Amino acid sequence: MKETRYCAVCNDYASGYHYGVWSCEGCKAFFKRSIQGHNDYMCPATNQCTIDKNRRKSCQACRLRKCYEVGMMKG
Ligand SMILES: [Zn+2]
Ligand SMILES: [Zn+2]
Repeated sequence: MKETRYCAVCNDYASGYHYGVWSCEGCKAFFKRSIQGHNDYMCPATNQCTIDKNRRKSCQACRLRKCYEVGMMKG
């Protein structure tokens, strides 16, 4: 009936629509506190790396960027 979407940013079956995408719950909060580019965000490599687990204390910038990649909006 409808393709199953998931945490467009970093997890799995999103609890539902919040930003405008089937995004996560907790990691979703990270995005709320991180919206807007202006931020001292940065990855310990800035090279390449897939974002998944939360921890909200590791690839935080790739997460954010990925969140902006998701195409969300604080809402
Ligand atoms: Zn997530
Ligand atoms: Zn990274």
